[PDB]
This record gives sequence, C-alpha cells and structure tokens, in this order.
Amino acid sequence: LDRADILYNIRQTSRPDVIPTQRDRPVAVSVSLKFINILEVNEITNEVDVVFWQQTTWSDRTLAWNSSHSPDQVSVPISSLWVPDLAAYNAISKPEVLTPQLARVVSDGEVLYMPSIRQRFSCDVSGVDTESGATCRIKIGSWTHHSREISVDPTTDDSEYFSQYSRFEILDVTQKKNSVTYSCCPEAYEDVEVSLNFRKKG
Amino acid sequence: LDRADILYNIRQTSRPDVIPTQRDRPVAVSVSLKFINILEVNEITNEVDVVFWQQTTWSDRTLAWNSSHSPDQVSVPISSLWVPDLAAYNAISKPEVLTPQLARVVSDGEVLYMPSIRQRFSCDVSGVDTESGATCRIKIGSWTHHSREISVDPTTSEYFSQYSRFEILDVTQKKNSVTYSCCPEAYEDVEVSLNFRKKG
Amino acid sequence: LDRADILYNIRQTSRPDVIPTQRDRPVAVSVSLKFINILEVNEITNEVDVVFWQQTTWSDRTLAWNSSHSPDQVSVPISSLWVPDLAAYNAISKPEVLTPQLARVVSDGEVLYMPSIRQRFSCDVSGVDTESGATCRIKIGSWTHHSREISVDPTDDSEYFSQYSRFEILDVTQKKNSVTYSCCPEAYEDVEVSLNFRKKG
Amino acid sequence: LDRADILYNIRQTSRPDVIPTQRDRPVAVSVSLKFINILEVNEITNEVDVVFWQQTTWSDRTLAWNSSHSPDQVSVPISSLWVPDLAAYNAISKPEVLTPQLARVVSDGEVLYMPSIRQRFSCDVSGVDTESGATCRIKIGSWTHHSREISVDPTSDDSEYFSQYSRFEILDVTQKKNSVTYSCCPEAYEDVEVSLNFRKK
Amino acid sequence: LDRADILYNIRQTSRPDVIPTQRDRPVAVSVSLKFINILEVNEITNEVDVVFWQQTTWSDRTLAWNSSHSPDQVSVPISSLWVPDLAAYNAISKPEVLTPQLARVVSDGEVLYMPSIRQRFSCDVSGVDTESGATCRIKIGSWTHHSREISVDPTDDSEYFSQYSRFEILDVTQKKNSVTYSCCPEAYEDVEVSLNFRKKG
Ligand SMILES: *[C@@H]1O[C@H](CO)[C@@H](O[C@@H]2O[C@H](CO)[C@@H](O)[C@H](O)[C@H]2NC(C)=O)[C@H](O)[C@H]1NC(C)=O
Ligand SMILES: O=C1CC2(CCNCC2)Oc2ccc(Br)cc21
Ligand SMILES: O=C1CC2(CCNCC2)Oc2ccc(Br)cc21
Ligand SMILES: O=C1CC2(CCNCC2)Oc2ccc(Br)cc21
Ligand SMILES: O=C1CC2(CCNCC2)Oc2ccc(Br)cc21
Ligand SMILES: *[C@@H]1O[C@H](CO)[C@@H](O)[C@H](O)[C@H]1NC(C)=O
Ligand SMILES: *[C@@H]1O[C@H](CO)[C@@H](O)[C@H](O)[C@H]1NC(C)=O
Repeated sequence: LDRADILYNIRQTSRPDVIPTQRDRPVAVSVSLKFINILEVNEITNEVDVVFWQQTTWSDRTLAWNSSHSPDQVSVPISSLWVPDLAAYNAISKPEVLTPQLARVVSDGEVLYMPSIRQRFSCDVSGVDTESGATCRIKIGSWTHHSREISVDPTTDDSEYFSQYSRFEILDVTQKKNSVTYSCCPEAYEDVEVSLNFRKKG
Repeated sequence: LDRADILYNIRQTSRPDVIPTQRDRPVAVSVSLKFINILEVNEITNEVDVVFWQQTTWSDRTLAWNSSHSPDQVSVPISSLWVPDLAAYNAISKPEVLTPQLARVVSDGEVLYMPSIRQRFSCDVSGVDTESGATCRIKIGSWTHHSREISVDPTTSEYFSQYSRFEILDVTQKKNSVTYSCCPEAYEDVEVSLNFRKKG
Repeated sequence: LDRADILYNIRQTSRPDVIPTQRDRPVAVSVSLKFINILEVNEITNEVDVVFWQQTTWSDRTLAWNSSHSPDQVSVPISSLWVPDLAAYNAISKPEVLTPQLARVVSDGEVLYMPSIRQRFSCDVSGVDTESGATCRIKIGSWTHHSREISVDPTDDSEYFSQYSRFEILDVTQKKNSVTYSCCPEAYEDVEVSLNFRKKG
Repeated sequence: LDRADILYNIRQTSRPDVIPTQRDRPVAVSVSLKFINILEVNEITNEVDVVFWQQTTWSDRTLAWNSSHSPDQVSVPISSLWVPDLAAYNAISKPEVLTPQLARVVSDGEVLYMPSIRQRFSCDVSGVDTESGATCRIKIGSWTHHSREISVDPTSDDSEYFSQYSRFEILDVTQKKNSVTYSCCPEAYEDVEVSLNFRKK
Repeated sequence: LDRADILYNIRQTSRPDVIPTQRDRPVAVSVSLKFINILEVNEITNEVDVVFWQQTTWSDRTLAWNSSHSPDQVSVPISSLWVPDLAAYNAISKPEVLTPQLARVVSDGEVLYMPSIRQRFSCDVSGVDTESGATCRIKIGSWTHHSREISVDPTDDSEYFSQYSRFEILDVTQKKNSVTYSCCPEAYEDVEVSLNFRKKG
C-alpha cells in the first residue's frame, strides 16, 4: 500500500460524523495543552489571551492498515476524520486555529491532532504582578458525549515551547482529570483541568 | 442498530428544511438561557456583551428509532437536523457560537441543542453600579414561524463565572405572545430578565 | 400537499440564479426599512452604525402551489430561492445579517424576506445634537438589474425602534429614485430612505 | 432563448479555471476605479482606507449566444465565470466586497464585473492637510498571468460618485498603464497605476 | 494540448491530499520571504505585524504534460493541488492571504506558489529605535511532515519593501535548521528568517 491508496481508502470510507466506539466502551481521548504565549492579561476583567498547542490523541480502528511494505503514518485533513467535540468551558472567544488542519494517522489507527490555537478565557488573573503569580484554570471536555462515550485524560518542561519574548513567564502547569455530574443530566462528563501558574517578568 | 446505522438513517432522511409539525399542531420548543459571563457593559450606550448556554429542546418524530438493542442517544451535526429559526429581537451582533455545532438526539425523537453563544444586546443598563442593579430584557422567538407552527416556552445563575466584574441578582424567563400591526398571526417569544450589578 | 412535499418541490426546481420576470415586465420588488437601533454616530467623519429590518417582497410564480388542502405559507432558506441583488450605495461595511436566512413563501408565489441587518453608512450626521436633528439618506437598489428587469418601490416610524438607544427618530421617509449613469442607456431604480434622528436631551 | 436557458448553458459549460484567450492573444482586461469614499487616513503610518467601484471588463467568447428573440444581457454569479486574478500590489488588507458578487454578461461575450470594495493601502499620505493635497498611488495587475496571457488597460469623471459627506475631497485622478519585467522572470507583467490626489476639506 | 485540457487533466487527477514523494525520498520545498511592509511594532509586547510574499517552490511530477505544441505553464487554483502544510512556529495570528489563491505550474511539474501574507509574530523587537535595529526571527516548516517526507531549504535584499513604511530593512538572512523535539523520534526541517530592521526616525 502507498500513501495515495491509504488516503483514498480513508477519504472513501471516512464517517467523520461517527464516534469510533469499540464494543460499547468509551473512546479514550488524551489532551495536553503546551503553552506558547500569553499575549494579553486584564486583572480588572479577569481575561487572558493565550496561544497553545492542543495535543490530542485517540484511536480509530476503522482507519487502520497493514504496515508491511507500507508507510507507518500519513497526514490526513481533519474534515476526512471523526474528531472529538472538545470545548473549553470558560472560553469567551472561538478557538482561532493558526495551523494547517491536518492530523497524523498511524497504521494501527492512532490519530494525533495538534492545532495551534489562540483563544480568550475568563479565569483568575489576581496576583499576576506578584512573585507567586496568577493561576488561570481552563476546563476542556466533550460538549455532547458523556463518560460512557468519551473519556478525557491528561497525556503521558512546562516552558520548553513557551516564547522567551512574552511579557510573562510560566512557573507551573498542572493537568488533572475531573468527572462531573450536573443537575440537568444523569450521566458524568469528563474534563481535563489545566492550571497555568504564570506571572509578569520583573 | 449501531451508531453508524442511526447516523446514516438521520443523514439520508432527516429533512432539515422541514418543520416537524404533528397533525397541524405547533412544534413545542423549550428555551432557557444559562448565563455564564457578562463581559462588557456600557451605561451610556445601553449595550451588554454576554456569554450564555442556550438550552433548546423539541421533538422530531422523523428522527426516532427502536432503542431495544441500540444506543438510546447519538450526537448529530445540526446541519443534518431541522433546528428552530430562533433570534433575539434586541441583538445588535450576530450570535458567536463558541462550541461544536452538535445536538443530542434521543431514540424517541427528542432533540437537545445547547450552544455556548457570545452576543451583544441593546437593553436597560441603568442602575448597574447600584445595589438593586440593572434589569436587561432579551426576547427570543421564531423569526418566520407564528404560534400555529412554533410555540416557545421557558423551562422552569448556578454556572455564572465567579471571575466576572458582575454578579447575577435574579433571572426570570416568561412567555410572551406578540401580534404586530403588519401581520394577522401571533409570534411567541421567551422574555429573559437578567437583573445584575457591578461587584462592590 | 404537505410542507415536506412543497419544500421538496421548491428545492428540486429552484433556479436561484434566474430572475422571475413575467412576460418581459420587471420584477416589482417592495423594500421598507424598519429602524431598530442607531448604535454609533460620528459628526466629524459623517458615519452612522444602524440596525434595521429590511422588509423585502416580490412575486415568483414558479414557487406557487394549489393551497386547497395544503399550507398557505412555508419558510424556505434563501439559498433555495432567487433573491433580489440589493445593495446600499452609501454603505461603508458589509451587511451583518443578525437573523436566520429564511424567507416566507405564500402559495400564490409571493415571497417575504426580512433580515435584521447591522451596517455602517456615509451620510449627513450634521445637526444630530440639535432640535431639528440630522437627516441620513440611505439608497438601496439592484446592483446589476436596470428598471426593465427590477423595479424597487417603497411600500409608526418608531414602532420597532429601541427605547434604550441614545438617539430618537423624528421622521422616516422612503421615496423612489432613478439613476441613469453616463456609461449606460438604462435607468437603475432605488428606494431613498431619509432617517431624521437626534441625540436624546 | 430565455434567461433561464442562457444561465443554464453558462452554469453547465463555464470553465471558471480557464483563462479565455483567443488565437494565443492576451485577454484584454480594462480596469477603472471609481472612488466613492476615503474613510481613514494616517499621515504617520502612510495608510488609507478607501471605498471604490472596481469597473472590470473583458471578453469571454465561450459565454456568447445569438441575441435574436433573446435577452441582450444576463446577470451571472462570478463563481460560474472566469474572472481575472487582479491584486493591488500595495494593499495591506484583503478586499472587503460590499456588493452582490454578480457580473453582467452581454450576448457577444463581454463581461462587466464592478464590485464595491473597501480596502487599506500603503501609500504617500504626506500633504493631505495642505492645499495641493496627498497623492496616493495604487497599482493593480494580474497576480499570476504575464502580458502574453493578460493585458490590463485603463478605460469622464472617476470622482463623479465620490461621497459629498467624506472629510476628504478629490483634486485629481489619473489612471496609466505600466509594463514591468522583474529580474526573477523573463516575462513582462502589466498593471494600471491609479494616482488619487486628495486633501482634507 | 490547450490550457482547457491541461486544467481538466489536473482537476480530474491532482490528488490534493497526497504528498508527491518519489520512491519514499522527501519532497524538496524551497521557501523565501520577500518583505513588503512592517505595519505595527510593539517593543513592550515584542510583537510585529508584517506583509511578505512567501515564495514557495516544489516539484509534483503527477502534474507534468508534454509541452510540444502546448503552453509551458498554467495558473491553477491551490484547491486543485497538493501544497506543503507550512506554518510559522512563532505566528500569533492566522495568515491573512491578500492575493488570489492561484499557483503557477510548469509542464515539467514544478509549482510556484507566492501568496502575499499579512501576519503577526512574537519576536525580539528590542533595539528597533537604535542604529543597529531589531532582529526578528521567523521559523517556517511543515506542521505534520518530518525530514524524510518534506525538506525545507532557503532559495536581492528588500527591493520590494514599501518606501512608505515607518521602518527600513538593514538585512535579511534565511538559513536551514533541522530540529528533533523530545516528544518525537524524527527531525523536522525549518527555514529561519532573520529580519534586521529599525524605525526611520
Ligand atoms: C386545486 O385544483 C383543483 C383540481 O382541478 C381545483 O378544483 C376545481 O375548482 C373549480 C373552480 O373553482 C371547481 O368549479 C371544480 O369543481 C373543481 N374541480 C375539482 C376536480 O375539484 C381547485 O380549484 C384548486 N384549488 C385552488 C385553491 O385553486
Ligand atoms: O444539558 C447539558 C449537557 C452538558 C452541556 C455541556 N457539556 C456537558 C454536558 O452540560 C450541562 C451543564 C449544565 C446544564 Br443546565 C445543562 C447541561
Ligand atoms: O412579516 C413579519 C413576520 C415577522 C418577521 C420577524 N419577526 C417575527 C415575525 O415579524 C414582523 C415584524 C415586523 C414586520 Br413590519 C413584519 C413582520
Ligand atoms: O456599469 C455600471 C452599471 C452599474 C454598476 C453597479 N450599480 C448599478 C449599475 O452602475 C454604474 C455606476 C457607475 C458607473 Br461609473 C458604471 C456603472
Ligand atoms: O517580483 C515580482 C514577480 C511577480 C510576483 C507576482 N506574481 C508574478 C511575478 O510579479 C510582481 C508584481 C509586482 C511586484 Br512590486 C513584484 C513582482
Ligand atoms: C500483513 O501483511 C503481511 C504480508 O502479506 C502478512 O504476513 C501479515 O500477517 C499481515 N497481517 C494482516 C493481514 O493482518
Ligand atoms: C512529446 O511530443 C513530441 C512531438 O509531438 C514528441 O517529440 C515526443 O515523443 C512526445 N513525448 C515525450 C515524452 O516527449
């Protein structure tokens, strides 16, 4: 199989509307934010404008091919794939995707999608001009799929990709799993809570 | 039936342009706003910028399937479904949808669509910096369907951002029925009264 | 005929690119602006930001159906219909459509399209802070169809206007105008809408 | 032939990706800007925000029909036509098209496309608040076609339809042809240079 | 072969989702930025707004045709072609493409795509108001293809820079990097562009 055949097969049999659940178990989605820049911070309004790489991984076995005498991986437009319906609960702007909308698909059906996103958030900016800094929390989960359909887990240096030219610096990033049941609904929804501890440079 | 079969059936037969009336009775649409944030307020221009979850429910029997060895619910792109043509009569910006445009469909044909929307409104901002606060009224109804085709009803604060400069004192959501001079038919609306103020 | 059949018939035989002229007569398009809000006014730059409902009516006999055991009217996405190519000659921003892009079609082929539009205009803002107020003129007509293909005709001025605007409406007049350009032998029709408004005391 | 037949024929056989060259000669494109407004000027940054009608004409013989007992002209969405790939070399914003994206096609295959465009330019704003005014030069040519594929030529008062309510007034508009060969490339590229002499009122 | 036949063949067979690797050797992409304008600089936030032509070249042998009695080159919409998935690693806005999205294809399968882009970057603006100026570095490479699939290589200093900018260019250097990240076993190639510029004053 060459690249042309694999990408033809995916384009022709891609059900992008269809969550790829196996034997009624949830799709395991891994999510990790790599912070690249903090552009605007407002301690009065408690708003931040951030650029991050949203590292997103999951398995879709319908994509898989035999890798013997074939590529191990191909680049696929996300319009030809199912992608998790992830949303940031405290976003106050739409995600601005800065990068080409391609994912990497491995021959075993693993998908890696990592867009660069600029987005604005409502979060705690208090203490940004102090030594211990501000802690801005961002919650990301499936908008419509509960824990029996999608599970979200943080992935396996917090400032390795962060811009040296930002007015801000990162003290710490922690990424932890939450499972929440709301009054509306009988089912639990999973989320990754990302805590960005940052401060103004002196 | 698996998810793949249900979503194929819905894509092939859903008729997104066709209001799903039963026996010439109106489609009963429920609408409730959950306020998440108040971002900008201008007492001079009487304008507010708000983020809310627009909880929207209705029945479309053409979507229904036998649930007996099948999923009870699926996620469906709204482009594959009929959705009510709701508009806010006092909006001064287009709705900015912040979330994926998917609805939940139950095997009995019940649809739940709850987008997160950022939108600007013309409303009474007077008293925002006082103890009793401002009361901003938002009217939402069908743009083109009168009360014999679509009825809009409220369902009868909790998720408001603790980090807003503002706080919510009260939200009331009440039904209105309006006849305009132009037109013989009544149009239903939910009137949402947001009583809010600047934090001390 | 039920709604599903009518909307199927319209979607399948809709020629949205084809002006529905009858026997070589112009399509009569009626246009009336209902002002809802005046958001920003600049007396230095002579610019206004306005929200209005653009009530637009015309007949397309290709849409018609026998109403006798059928709905009298349906809601149709404008992407399935011919719509007049109206433009505001003094607009300085694109029309921001705030409402769902549906028109109402009557069984006789009458169409009503009424979008809520926010748009910015170049017009006379002088006198806005005086008792007699400013008069801002907005000209709306077909961008590409002359008077033998499209005629544009006008149909309480403050019945829909926001009580919470910084401005108030004194008067709205909507009158028919005709432009002939040097380039072209044909006249292009427009509705001229005169918005007399002022800052509230 | 009626309008419906002509627009069907154009939709079914228009190759919008195919430049309509005749007998290996260039497509002759005429371009004339009609200035409507000057909205924002910055003498520090040397930037202007302008609204203009970009009158664009060319021949496409593949569109032609016999006009005997048929319309002389139809309105066609530009998505169904080849359009020249014109760009303003000193634009610093994308063209904001304010009008419906329809062209006029004449039965002989002449196309007229005249969008209303709002766009920002890098140009000489020095002297805008003096009697002799500023001269802002805008160059428009094909982005990808050299002079053997596309020629651009200028076409009465270019300023006749300028807004009386602008803070600015037009002193003079000149529109002249340039043909440039760059070091990169063996072929010549044509452009129309438009010089807008304007000042604050 | 005429233009119509070549563009039909490309539209029918191009495979825009398929990287045109030969015998599992990388696609050689050449990238060179031609700086046209520096619009906004902020020494506090270390941000610049720049307009540049992104000269991009590569070979796709599936596009090739016999040039005997045929055009040597055609203009092709990039939606009908594979294009490299290039991104600027320090961009803080999406690329605003100011030009028509057409590439030039030579009969041997060479592609030239040169969009005019306005984009904002995070980079070192310190020293912009001094004689030696600021040096802003921009890194451009494939977002998803490593060095075994795409290689990126640099190809007259600042001849097309706007004379009306508040800034002037002292020097542009464009050098190749090959980077291995901790996450990933493969090396990713990038062109690093160093823009040495200062305020004219
Ligand atoms: C729908 O079409 C029917 C079928 O021909 C029309 O019914 C006729 O109407 C005429 C004229 O009024 C009567 O005198 C005939 O007896 C009817 N014939 C039948 C077979 O019913 C009907 O008029 C049409 N409906 C409308 C609203 O025009
Ligand atoms: O109806 C829902 C579903 C949802 C929507 C947001 N994503 C998780 C699932 O959560 C809710 C939260 C609050 C309310 Br009220 C309703 C709801
Ligand atoms: O024709 C209508 C119907 C509509 C359109 C949008 N609002 C709900 C239903 O209401 C009208 C309001 C004013 C005028 Br005039 C005409 C109309
Ligand atoms: O060629 C035309 C026709 C048109 C163009 C768009 N609006 C109405 C019809 O009107 C013109 C206006 C001015 C000039 Br100059 C040419 C023209
Ligand atoms: O340097 C060039 C070459 C180019 C780039 C656009 N595509 C055709 C070839 O044409 C130019 C047009 C204007 C200017 Br200034 C420079 C140039
Ligand atoms: C993959 O292909 C090789 C080569 O034909 C074969 O030996 C291997 O077992 C295959 N596995 C499959 C088809 O699952
Ligand atoms: C191309 O066409 C010419 C003349 O028609 C001929 O010399 C040649 O064989 C053709 N094929 C190739 C691959 O050059």
